[PDB]
Amino acid sequence: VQLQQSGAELVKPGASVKLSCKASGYTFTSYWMHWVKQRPGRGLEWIGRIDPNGGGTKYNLKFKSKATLTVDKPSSTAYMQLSSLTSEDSAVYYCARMWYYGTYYFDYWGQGTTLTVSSAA
Amino acid sequence: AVVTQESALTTSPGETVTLTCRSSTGAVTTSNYANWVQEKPRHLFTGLIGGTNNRAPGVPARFSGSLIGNKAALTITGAQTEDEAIYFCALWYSNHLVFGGGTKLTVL
Ligand SMILES: O=c1occn1/N=C/c1ccc([N+](=O)[O-])o1
Repeated sequence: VQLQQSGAELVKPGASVKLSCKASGYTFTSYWMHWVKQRPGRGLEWIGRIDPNGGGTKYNLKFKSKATLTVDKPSSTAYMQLSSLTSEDSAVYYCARMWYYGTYYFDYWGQGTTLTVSSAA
Repeated sequence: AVVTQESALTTSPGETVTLTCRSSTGAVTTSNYANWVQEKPRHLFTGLIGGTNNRAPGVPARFSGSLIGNKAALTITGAQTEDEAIYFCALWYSNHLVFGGGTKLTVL
């Protein structure tokens, strides 16, 4: 099981950005795919989660108008578009699958994708 | 809902140590499905336990989940040198998850 996310991104404030998470080595539709925000000194912070089978979602009230979780079943990938970017959105975003039939536990995480919302000088 | 824990703990090699995960709203129940994750250096995350006490495949059996009083817990019976890492928990509110501050375990 491997969750290979996209490389480091550089994007201006106001613009949008699309991150990825190509899952492999297992049944993509069997597991969920959460998303987390790790900033320095803030620990972890929940964004949401998506069931690939049906594309149903459940967001945090803070990140309801920020993130956009979707999937592509053929490529077994999971995306997350962050819009209206600011200095607060500068964080390493991960993707962590979860078994949910009987019990809800994490297992395999991604390497992370460092996002830097930097203005053009 | 703020998720309180201990800021940091310090166990010796071989000794037992008990982390915790308080909830601000009230006592932690089985409906919260208390999760646990270990962040080793170089940004290496690995989910240990979830749904209170149900372990994931590939996770060492020394890690165990329970409801001690009004909090969830991660008892590391027989701590290793490789266990030296941060430990975030995550309680469920009925519609989303909420992570805590984290607990930096330091094994001597
Ligand atoms: O849609 C739902 O209804 C009841 C649980 N549920 N989804 C669930 C959960 C539960 C826990 C987590 N979790 O740990 O992130 O997602």
